Amino acid sequence: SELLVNTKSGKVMGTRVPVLSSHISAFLGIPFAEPPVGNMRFRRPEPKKPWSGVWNASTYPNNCQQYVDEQFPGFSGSEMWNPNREMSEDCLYLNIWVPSPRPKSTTVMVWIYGGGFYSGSSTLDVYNGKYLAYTEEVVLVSLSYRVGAFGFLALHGSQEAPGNVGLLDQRMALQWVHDNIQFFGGDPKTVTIFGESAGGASVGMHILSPGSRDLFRRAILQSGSPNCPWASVSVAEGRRRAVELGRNLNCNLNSDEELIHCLREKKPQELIDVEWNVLPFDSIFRFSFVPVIDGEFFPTSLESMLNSGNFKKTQILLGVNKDEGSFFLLYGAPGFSKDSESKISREDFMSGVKLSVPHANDLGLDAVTLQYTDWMDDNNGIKNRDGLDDIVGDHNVICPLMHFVNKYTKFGNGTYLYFFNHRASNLVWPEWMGVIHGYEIEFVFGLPLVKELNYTAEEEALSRRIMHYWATFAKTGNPNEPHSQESKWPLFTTKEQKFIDLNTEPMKVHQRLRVQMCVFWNQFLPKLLNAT
Amino acid sequence: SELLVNTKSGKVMGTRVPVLSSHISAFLGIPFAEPPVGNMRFRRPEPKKPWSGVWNASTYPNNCQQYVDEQFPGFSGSEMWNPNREMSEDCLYLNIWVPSPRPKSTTVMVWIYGGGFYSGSSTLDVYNGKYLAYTEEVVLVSLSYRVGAFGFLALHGSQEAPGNVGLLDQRMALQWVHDNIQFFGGDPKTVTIFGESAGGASVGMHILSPGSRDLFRRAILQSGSPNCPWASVSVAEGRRRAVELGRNLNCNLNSDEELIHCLREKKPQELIDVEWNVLPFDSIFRFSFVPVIDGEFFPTSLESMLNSGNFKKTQILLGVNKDEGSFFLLYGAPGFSKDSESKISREDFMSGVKLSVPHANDLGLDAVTLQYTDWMDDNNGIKNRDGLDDIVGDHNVICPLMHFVNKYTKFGNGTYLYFFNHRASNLVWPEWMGVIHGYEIEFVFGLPLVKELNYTAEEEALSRRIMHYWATFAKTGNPNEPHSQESKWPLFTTKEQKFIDLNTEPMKVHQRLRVQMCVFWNQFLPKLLNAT
Repeated sequence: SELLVNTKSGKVMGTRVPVLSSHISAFLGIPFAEPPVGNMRFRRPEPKKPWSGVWNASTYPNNCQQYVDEQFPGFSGSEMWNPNREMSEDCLYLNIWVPSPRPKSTTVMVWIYGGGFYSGSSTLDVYNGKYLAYTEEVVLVSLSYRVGAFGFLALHGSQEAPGNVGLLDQRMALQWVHDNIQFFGGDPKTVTIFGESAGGASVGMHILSPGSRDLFRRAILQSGSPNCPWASVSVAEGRRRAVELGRNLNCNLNSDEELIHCLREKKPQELIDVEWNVLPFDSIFRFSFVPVIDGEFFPTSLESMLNSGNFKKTQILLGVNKDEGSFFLLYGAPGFSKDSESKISREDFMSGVKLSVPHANDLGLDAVTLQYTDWMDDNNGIKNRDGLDDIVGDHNVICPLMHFVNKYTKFGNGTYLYFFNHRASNLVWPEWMGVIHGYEIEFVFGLPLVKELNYTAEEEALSRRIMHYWATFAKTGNPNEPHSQESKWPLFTTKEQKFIDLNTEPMKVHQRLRVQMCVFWNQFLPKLLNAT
Repeated sequence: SELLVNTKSGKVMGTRVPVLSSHISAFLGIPFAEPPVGNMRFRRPEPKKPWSGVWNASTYPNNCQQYVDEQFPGFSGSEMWNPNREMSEDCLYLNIWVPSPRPKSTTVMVWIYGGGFYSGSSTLDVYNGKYLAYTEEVVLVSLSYRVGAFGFLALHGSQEAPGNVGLLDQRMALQWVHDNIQFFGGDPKTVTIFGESAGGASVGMHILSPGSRDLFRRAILQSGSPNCPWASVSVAEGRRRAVELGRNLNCNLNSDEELIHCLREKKPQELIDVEWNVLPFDSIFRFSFVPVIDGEFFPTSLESMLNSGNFKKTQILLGVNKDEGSFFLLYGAPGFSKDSESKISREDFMSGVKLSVPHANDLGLDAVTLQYTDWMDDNNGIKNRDGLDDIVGDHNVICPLMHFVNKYTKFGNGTYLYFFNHRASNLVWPEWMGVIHGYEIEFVFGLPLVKELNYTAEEEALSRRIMHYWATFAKTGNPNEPHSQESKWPLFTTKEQKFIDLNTEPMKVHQRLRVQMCVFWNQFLPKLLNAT
């Protein structure tokens, strides 16, 4: 039977699903690691012991234990991201979408969801790989990993909570796709991993980490990269937050065993209730428990790794959204409202800069404000709002990614950069937000193709274009069709630095994506803060 | 006789001169102080003892002993500034241009020439007050003062070379215009002093100095102000350069008397031959001997004086030229040539920034370069040239003047700002220089009116407009005609900050003259250098 597959871990019974008035196979909820519950909390994942009989993989699995957003109850805008399944500490499962008929050895794509390393589920509606699998004819895999404290608590030096266990989770899933995707019709020697936000950062982290390099062929990073100021911390800070977390739940802090044991006896929702209290600064776009440069998963510092060419040299396709920042200002910077034009005053603009660059001294706060203020119109509410919006995006997503792409391209075998600047027609968020963080995803998974979702004809045209770029890239290492008559997406090169816009308009190539600011954030500000 | 005048210092015989096919009186070379020669060198000026008989004042006087430019022998472009008379240590004389018939009590205008405090003469062709005196019907006075070491050597604490004796010279001349201009038809209670470059800085200095305030009514400052980074030094630096100067001429440096005496025995051209060796840094737009904040001429620091409102509150009319910098890059920054488009490379651009901001550490040099580089076109020869050109002007003339005007206007009784952005049609310097430093002067003195000088009809129209603004301002404290139908030159106010362009086009009012950069140079860079 087409729905029965025999993996090295046991047999699995998938289910047939409808898509665009046709059908494909779907094996949902396949396990890849032993349940990380009980004494296994904070501990590295262990391979799932084989099983007898047929594993029923026809329904989604549970979602990892996480923080849930309730800033806008009912609002589909924010809930389409909350977990749609029962949260449980038993979350390590993966989902496979296979074409019909089953391929012999087709291309594989592994999606690592994002969420600031503190949330995220594979089961979300927006991450439904059937449209993509079907339209491009590729095996679509969707893995999950532990987030928040459960996956990133780090007491370096111990084996009870080494840290990065959440990244190991992802690696585990990739190991399984490597040892078994062949039985689903996929070619293990051609797996493309791709992610968004924290997922884009994770993808970049497997490219740097020696122990993950051999497990994939290409990569696609979206709106995120390993060297983002929010994507990692030092063992020292990781330790500081580990303790503080414990201090909030009143735990014995005499030794790590002392602490770790107390944390394992707590209910999942208790660590989550105090999780946000451990941040060092009043900030925006910063998360509690994240990956830590431990010396294991990451040999040395990330910067020196990028400078020494110590990383998987392959091809990569990456890009950013026009308005990455807006989403965080809404939730945290004073002055922004989901229901107003949110024009920001001088007072609020500056409180904004203080919240955005939390580690900068007073001299730096001035350097940032000077670089982002049109003194010929300093009290223009719309200008201060878009400027604040820009600071958040440039510092957190756009300028850190350009540093990566430029360092990478110097040792890589092909780079393709994009700039998604199209706001969907059916967005429910205000206009002042614009091309919001994460909304390029719906085009990658092709939700525009399903009529009932209400997308313009040109938008659906854009979705197919993008799916064909991603899919063609995953297969060939080049987003372009061999002998096509369509516009060629130029290659990014240290010299030229070309890139393209991605919207419903005639492809336009450009150069040096936001260099003016990328120099301020990657060269000057770092230097300024060091000398002062 | 109309040409014979009886001053309180003695009688003087002037001469009748032709102007625009008519005639006016001219009393050239009237003395106002005792010859500062011999043991009087470096010493404060002393009032000129009265004289019997008639002083012959029909020919120009001598020019102060100064450094002469020979970077372009023959070139009228640079020689129209060199001294046109016999240089002599006996230089303190003033020139008066009186209308005909002699007025009873008309308006007076005293011009203080510029020259970086190291050169300058009243006798230059460009400073011929007959055209102005005649066209506007005002008594035009032109004084002179000692420059270079001869007028600014400063060994604070001694009476042999207190410092600022050059500014005292100017004050002396103003005292004489105050005690005698009435006998030439001028009204002593309505004297406007106006200057250019170092003259604009001197004008501003009499506004701050308690001992000069009572000697004039209004002021006009052009392309220069008291708080310019080149217009003054501390007693400490003044002392350091005094000694070094002595060290270059091999003088006994055991005591001030030791030093001062050795310097008085040297020929004038010997101090001048080594004058430039005493600068602390390799620089551009910096001069050896200049005014020093001594605690006498200037009660306290200039910044605190401007902040406390400690200065003559009156009306002032000031402005800058579009391209103040170019003149100094030509002579000192590597890459510029009087005979080429002078496109500048990255290497030379940066050597440029190092020469322009001599006191900045490596962090500041980066801050300046980042603020002035279009990273989307960093190797554009014309862009780096105009950027370097801009840095020199903004830092030295334009941004320091805007700091003054903004601090002044807060306690003044009327401010009028202009922006001269018209390049004369008959200029002999290359185009890349543009609206060059000091060339707005020819319009103030009306050289466009004399046909044979080859100026366009519209240029002459501009000269008359400007002469009428300056003259009307000198008389009324407002550049505008009471009930005129012409375009009104708006008043500068802390709130609006309006200003006008001054060229052959329909008057256009603007706001916040170069605020983007004026904030970098007046607020951020100062602060940056302090913390680092």
